[PDB]
Amino acid sequence: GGSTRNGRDSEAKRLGVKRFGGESVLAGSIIVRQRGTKFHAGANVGCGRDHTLFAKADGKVKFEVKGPKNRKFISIEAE
Amino acid sequence: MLQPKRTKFRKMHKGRNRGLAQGTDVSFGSFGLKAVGRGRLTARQIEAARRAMTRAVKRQGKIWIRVFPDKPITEKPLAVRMGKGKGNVEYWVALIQPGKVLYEMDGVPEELAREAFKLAAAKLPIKTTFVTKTVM
Amino acid sequence: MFTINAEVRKEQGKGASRRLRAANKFPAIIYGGKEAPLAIELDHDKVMNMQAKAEFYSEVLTIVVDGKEIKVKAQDVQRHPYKPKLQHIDFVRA
RNA sequence: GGUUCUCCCCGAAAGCUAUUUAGGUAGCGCCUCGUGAAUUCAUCUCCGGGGGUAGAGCACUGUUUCGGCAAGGGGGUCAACCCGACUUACCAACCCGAUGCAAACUGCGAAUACCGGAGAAUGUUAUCACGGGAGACACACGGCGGGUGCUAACGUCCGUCGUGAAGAGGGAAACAACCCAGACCGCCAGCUAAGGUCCCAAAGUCAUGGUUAAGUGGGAAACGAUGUGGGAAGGCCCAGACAGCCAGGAUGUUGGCUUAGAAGCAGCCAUCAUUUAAAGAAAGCGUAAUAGCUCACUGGUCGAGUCGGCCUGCGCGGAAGA
RNA sequence: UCCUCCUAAAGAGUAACGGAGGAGCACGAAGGUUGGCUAAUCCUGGUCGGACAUCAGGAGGUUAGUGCAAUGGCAUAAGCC
RNA sequence: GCUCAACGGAUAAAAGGUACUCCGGGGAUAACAGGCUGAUACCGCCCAAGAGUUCAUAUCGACGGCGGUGUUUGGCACCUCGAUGUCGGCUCAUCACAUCCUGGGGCUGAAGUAGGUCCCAAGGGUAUGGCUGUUCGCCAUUUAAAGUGGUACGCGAGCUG
RNA sequence: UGCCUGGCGGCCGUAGCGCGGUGGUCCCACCUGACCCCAUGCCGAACUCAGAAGUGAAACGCCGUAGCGCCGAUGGUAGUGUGGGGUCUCCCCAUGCGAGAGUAGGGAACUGCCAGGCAU
Ligand SMILES: [Mg+2]
Ligand SMILES: [Mg+2]
Ligand SMILES: [Mg+2]
Ligand SMILES: [Mg+2]
Ligand SMILES: [Mg+2]
Ligand SMILES: [Mg+2]
Ligand SMILES: [Mg+2]
Ligand SMILES: [Mg+2]
Ligand SMILES: [Mg+2]
Ligand SMILES: [Mg+2]
Ligand SMILES: [Mg+2]
Ligand SMILES: [Mg+2]
Ligand SMILES: [Mg+2]
Ligand SMILES: [Mg+2]
Ligand SMILES: [Mg+2]
Ligand SMILES: [Mg+2]
Ligand SMILES: [Mg+2]
Ligand SMILES: [Mg+2]
Ligand SMILES: [Mg+2]
Ligand SMILES: [Mg+2]
Ligand SMILES: [Mg+2]
Ligand SMILES: [Mg+2]
Ligand SMILES: [Mg+2]
Ligand SMILES: [Mg+2]
Ligand SMILES: [Mg+2]
Ligand SMILES: [Mg+2]
Ligand SMILES: [Mg+2]
Ligand SMILES: [Mg+2]
Ligand SMILES: [Mg+2]
Ligand SMILES: [Mg+2]
Ligand SMILES: [Mg+2]
Ligand SMILES: [Mg+2]
Ligand SMILES: [Mg+2]
Ligand SMILES: [Mg+2]
Ligand SMILES: [Mg+2]
Ligand SMILES: [Mg+2]
Ligand SMILES: [Mg+2]
Ligand SMILES: [Mg+2]
Ligand SMILES: [Mg+2]
Ligand SMILES: [Mg+2]
Ligand SMILES: [Mg+2]
Ligand SMILES: [Mg+2]
Ligand SMILES: [Mg+2]
Ligand SMILES: [Mg+2]
Ligand SMILES: [Mg+2]
Ligand SMILES: [Mg+2]
Repeated sequence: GGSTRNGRDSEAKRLGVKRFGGESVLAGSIIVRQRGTKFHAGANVGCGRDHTLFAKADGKVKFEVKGPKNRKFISIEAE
Repeated sequence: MLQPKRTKFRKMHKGRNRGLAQGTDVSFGSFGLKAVGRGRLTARQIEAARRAMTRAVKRQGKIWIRVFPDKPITEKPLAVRMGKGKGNVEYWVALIQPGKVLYEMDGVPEELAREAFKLAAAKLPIKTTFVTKTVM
Repeated sequence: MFTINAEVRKEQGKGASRRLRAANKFPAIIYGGKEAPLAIELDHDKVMNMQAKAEFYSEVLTIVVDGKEIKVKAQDVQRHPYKPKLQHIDFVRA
């Protein structure tokens, strides 16, 4: 017989994009869950404790790449 | 036998050797032996072929071994059950794709090169073929 | 000297290229200058015979396409990975 | 383990979580019935967004080869005791120029998968919510991307679809997982798919051009050999291509040798030089060794086809079990 | 028991007695605000002082750093006063 | 106020043997067998550094590779736990040919007698005793040999233990 | 209306480095000195508060340079969603989607507000 190590693992946190862009959201709705600030907060977008982007106003979610470093920003178009 | 001096990890997945070759032309010497089939060459086979070609040419030139064994192949010990972790590392192989150049040389004449590669190819499972460098 | 009687490629694509290669031919491209690139279809054996000569990649070549002779140079060539075959050839218009 | 009369309609699972739990149970995922509900849901077309998996690459993290720049060492050829003249079938930091590999590498990057917005057409609302009732948490095979194993198992573990489970028929001899195709009933009706049309066994001994001589068809590899057609490309050409055969085939020279006599059949080196009309101190060779023959190299007869390397289909040997 | 990477097939999730590592804490400051600041490495000169410190200049731009293992981020700095 | 860490935690409070065992079940799950694969096992073949006075093939053959059988050791748990008795010994044989002898040939580093290797060929034959329960093996003496395997590692509704 | 300068933005790797030398009548920088009121955990190295003696020397900005970094076609290749196949550890065809790298080439940024100084 024998024994083997490294048999441990961790539970997934279900990260990723939730609204996927182009959807109609409400105030306080969570858009993306992530560890690091891969997507930065834009217009009417707040940053959570764990870098979660929540919309502060109902409207449309838009993905764009702005900034000097070509960073992705989430924008809330209040149409 | 040649193998990497150190690696980040000891064990690797089996993987699949599908696709085409990357280095398909001789860029160092003038004559080359290149694999035409598909398989996995081992360090022992590479060393045997290198020794055969070296003793055939009497080291009257240069030899280039394009491929390098870097994939650790592990086998479980005999008479043991399934599971209980992954088997210990056994040897090292190099994934081979069709059209990839295996050995390169120069200086020696065409007859000597073809008579040396002819006996150096029998030490490898994968069928090989002889080519000469061209202008692009 | 190195004259190649070419034609005009009717359809382009992976399937068209495979059919051309199976029909003892191979596609090629002539680009450069200001004129639009021209896709041509060449016979395999005759071009394979000239490829052995070292002058093919050094001196100018004449391509006759529907009677219009064009001076081109063998810019780049793609060959079969493990077979004496020609996949695709580029020609700079000069 | 067993659970007894009939018919009609609908109809799954062997999955997740927890469990002194793993062959039980509870909730959910899946099923049935009833009540309500919105263009609710599904297919297709257009539009917006996320990728970071194939593939590709070495800008980063690891690995690796040959070159230049180099410090140079290790048996020196040579002194043979020298500074070592010098490279001694060796190794050798960065820097540049190329060549590869990576599930825990990505300066890049698809198809598909998934969400949302708009639109026609179709589908017995197929969609959602609640309540009554269950059943079930032993799955297997094949296709696809994989871990593990030996890219071994009718082996095992994951994700999608199909199949059976819960499914009759036709085809592959039989053969749940392959292919075609979804059995309301009855027919001495026709058509077709898989699959065939010489007889078992039903329908081409059909038509048009080729390959096969092995019964290949109707088991298998590395390799090997003028089987046989095809495709080009080569060289030798009436200035006579190749094999018969008629013949020559020399000297200084029994070449320094090494010895065994060595003169080619024991040897490192030599096949230097007269005529070369032609002319190998000779490749075979009997042999104590020569003393002999032949061929290499040629010109005497011929008289139209040859010489050997690739891309190709079939075929041959490797092929030995009760 | 919990967390990080891959297998995990470019949304989420996804198994094995698979491959690799950690966690059962610390901090009244290691938190809040304001103001200010930008390394690792290497080269040159210089008294001890050295393959190494403390200094002055230059090459380089995050190849440093995160209280911790790993992943994703940090220049407006999440890095340092 | 609980390393209830067996961490969705039985109770504040818990170790072993049974071959003296028994009950309900499983081939859902093992041991002997049969099936599947062949890592390992046996055998065959491919190229050639050489050994062999020079000389690679008369005999071998390193560094390497490709295969056949199921044939030992191995993996799965697919039939069997509402029963398939497995070691060895006696009698009884069949089949395979990868042939021990006999039979017919090739090569030979085959002078002869007597040898090495390879091909075809299964028609026939192919030990007696001491040791230990033997298979295996050692020894003593013969023969041409006392050949290798499968048959539920053959055969206990043919026999012992 | 045209020259260049300043401030705020869009666009954030054809928008950035290297080389050549120009700019001051304006604006900016260098700079003078500093008890204040402020400052260095030491120094006006940085903030500043009082200004114009000089300079464009460093910067800043502008014009050309193909030495770089980059943007990168057409064609070809790899991959594949569906269906159908072979000799099935992998590959073929009918179909659409079609990469990465490397060629041809492009290239020494455009553009919106006011705020002045210039000729008109
Ligand atoms: Mg296609
Ligand atoms: Mg139904
Ligand atoms: Mg139970
Ligand atoms: Mg209902
Ligand atoms: Mg996916
Ligand atoms: Mg219900
Ligand atoms: Mg219910
Ligand atoms: Mg369960
Ligand atoms: Mg259960
Ligand atoms: Mg069951
Ligand atoms: Mg299952
Ligand atoms: Mg499956
Ligand atoms: Mg599979
Ligand atoms: Mg399998
Ligand atoms: Mg099972
Ligand atoms: Mg059942
Ligand atoms: Mg059926
Ligand atoms: Mg059937
Ligand atoms: Mg009919
Ligand atoms: Mg028909
Ligand atoms: Mg048909
Ligand atoms: Mg058919
Ligand atoms: Mg048929
Ligand atoms: Mg027929
Ligand atoms: Mg009939
Ligand atoms: Mg055949
Ligand atoms: Mg055969
Ligand atoms: Mg995912
Ligand atoms: Mg701050
Ligand atoms: Mg308590
Ligand atoms: Mg418990
Ligand atoms: Mg019992
Ligand atoms: Mg069963
Ligand atoms: Mg068994
Ligand atoms: Mg059985
Ligand atoms: Mg020898
Ligand atoms: Mg027998
Ligand atoms: Mg025989
Ligand atoms: Mg008999
Ligand atoms: Mg007879
Ligand atoms: Mg027996
Ligand atoms: Mg019986
Ligand atoms: Mg200046
Ligand atoms: Mg293209
Ligand atoms: Mg491209
Ligand atoms: Mg490009």
